[PDB]
Amino acid sequence: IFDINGEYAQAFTGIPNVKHTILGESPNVDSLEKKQQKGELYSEEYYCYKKIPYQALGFAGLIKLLRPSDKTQLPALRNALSAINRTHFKSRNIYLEKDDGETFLLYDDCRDTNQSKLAEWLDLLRRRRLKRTNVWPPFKSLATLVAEFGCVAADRSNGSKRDAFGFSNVLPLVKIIQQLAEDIRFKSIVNLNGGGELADGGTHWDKAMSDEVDYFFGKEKGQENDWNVHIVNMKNLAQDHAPMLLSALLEMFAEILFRRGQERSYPTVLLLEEAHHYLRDPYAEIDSQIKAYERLAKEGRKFKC
Amino acid sequence: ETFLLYDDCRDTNQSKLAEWLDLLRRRRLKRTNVWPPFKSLATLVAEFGCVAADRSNGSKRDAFGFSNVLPLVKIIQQLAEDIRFKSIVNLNGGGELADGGTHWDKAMSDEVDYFFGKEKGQENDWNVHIVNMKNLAQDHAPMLLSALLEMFAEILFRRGQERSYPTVLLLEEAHHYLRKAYERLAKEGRKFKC
Amino acid sequence: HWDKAMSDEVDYFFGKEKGQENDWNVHIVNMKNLAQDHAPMLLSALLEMFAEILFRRGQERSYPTVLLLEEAHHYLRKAYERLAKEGRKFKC
Amino acid sequence: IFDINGEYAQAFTGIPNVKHTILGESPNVDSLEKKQQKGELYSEEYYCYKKIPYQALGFAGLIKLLRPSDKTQLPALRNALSAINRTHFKSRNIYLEKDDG
Repeated sequence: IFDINGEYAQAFTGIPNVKHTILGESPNVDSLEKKQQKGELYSEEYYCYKKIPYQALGFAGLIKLLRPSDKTQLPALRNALSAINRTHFKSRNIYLEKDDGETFLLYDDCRDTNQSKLAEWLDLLRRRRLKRTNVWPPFKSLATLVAEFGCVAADRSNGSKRDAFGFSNVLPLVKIIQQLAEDIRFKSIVNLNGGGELADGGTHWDKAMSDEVDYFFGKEKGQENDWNVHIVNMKNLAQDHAPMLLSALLEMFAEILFRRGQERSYPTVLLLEEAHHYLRDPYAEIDSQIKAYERLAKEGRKFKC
Repeated sequence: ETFLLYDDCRDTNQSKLAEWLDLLRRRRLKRTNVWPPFKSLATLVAEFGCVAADRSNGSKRDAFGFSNVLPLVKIIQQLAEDIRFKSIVNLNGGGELADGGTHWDKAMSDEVDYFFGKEKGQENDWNVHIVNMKNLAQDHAPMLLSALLEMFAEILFRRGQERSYPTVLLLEEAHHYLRKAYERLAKEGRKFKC
Repeated sequence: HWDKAMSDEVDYFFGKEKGQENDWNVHIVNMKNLAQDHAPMLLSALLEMFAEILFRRGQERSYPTVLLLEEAHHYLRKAYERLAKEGRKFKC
Repeated sequence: IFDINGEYAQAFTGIPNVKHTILGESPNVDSLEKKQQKGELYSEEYYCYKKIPYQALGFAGLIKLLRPSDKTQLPALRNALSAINRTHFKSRNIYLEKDDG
């Protein structure tokens, strides 16, 4: 249930194998959660707490959320995507690390340290020949990687430099991000902490949305499904920001449903109160911009959804 | 000598581009025998949109050229990181391609002849060929239908009036894709005995 | 000082906070001596300012507001979609 | 109520907590300011005064009053707004003071 008013807890009283997670403004933080075991009838106040990590949104979801629409932000975004998983951040700044141990420091106090080696630094960074990591960088990290990548140019003399005109041009993005940080909506819903494992194999991007979302729609046949209910409650929610979250959820659902398969499918219930508000984007009236809903419906018709 | 292309804003070897592009424009150089990747379409468009002589008597990859195609390359690169993206077609190429200039001629004629029956003298091992097209979403089927109709109409016109064998087409749900030059076969079915 | 300024300003316009008690119940505004091409913009600005102030009133401390503005079509040409589509949701 | 015509004052005859506000330049500055409470009868003798400071225009309403395109003109305005902590004006001049050097 994609609960919007917060009333379905009463309806399913006494049915075993249920769980309901409530999201919103807790009156008091200091609380302890109690869990329920097999066989017992499900009652209220028995659940497991789960927040919204910004990691579990999808890389394309974050890219669309940022909506890069400037002169030199998309190549910077590609450089970040090719190099954001090979960085180390400790509470003050993001710094690189090669396989040999060499590190590069990114500064925010307006110092031009090592402005001539940036050519080799970015060459090796794009070539992806550095040391890996096991921590997901925070959302604040991308605010500086794009800015630093987008102001690199070479004149007749070798090397690169950072001019003040580039800083002024990228100033709107950093300033608007800082202003949005001084608000009450983004941080109250999305948790921009940053952190997570980086299990190797070359399929991390796919596996992250493949196996982690099994918490939503179950695993392959042969397991033991103790839970059969998953509800996210947003009884207080802004109608302006709901379409973005729901579109991201649908985009995530589209790819997992394709990988769901035939023999590994279960009956599914989708609740969409006032779906007409967020089914279509305001500027997506052309039939070439709908690859989520129709594909989702086709996959569901094929494989029991 | 070679020449490297850069998808990002690398500053390495971005000075002597105008001379290379000017020499390339006269199409007097040598050809190749390798199929390029699918994603390489946008870089040539960006180069065409950015290459010029700088105002201060120079040359540089100005931001005015990359921003022209930036919205397009946004969805081009976003589509390249999709799970369903490689469930239909492989985008590597680099196979065997014998010389003769039939890159489009053979891959049109032979394939199109196979789709809609071979000519006289060739044994046909199948009569009712069923294709499980459930893997391709309805977001691109009209394009394929129109392209196939336009392709096979041209060969039918030049295949001769005597060689028009009995042919019937089965295309379910006409209401999704039936709304000139891209549906010549479907409209002029009787003209080509299809 | 922004909190101090907003606390000073929101008072006496549409009431006081939950803790305080409002003495007045009817608030008449007199704007007879002002041109018709300069007052509507200020009225719309005040409307938007009070709309954005309402956000931190939440639901526990937000007392539902009553609005009576005469001949609003001058400046009503987000501004009206949001305030009227989520108004019942946030006690408007 | 925001009475452009200021005519509802006659329509609130018999309400204990009716308060009147006047906007516009005061014809006589020497007039004092009155504070009220609950229970007092409303009449023309009693009135209250209030004005909005220029800083109360906000960050969104004022920029949307002229509602210009937010592509190239906004950065200058945001720089002017941000450069309010480094700004001085005494009679007609602009001078910048940071420290002794």
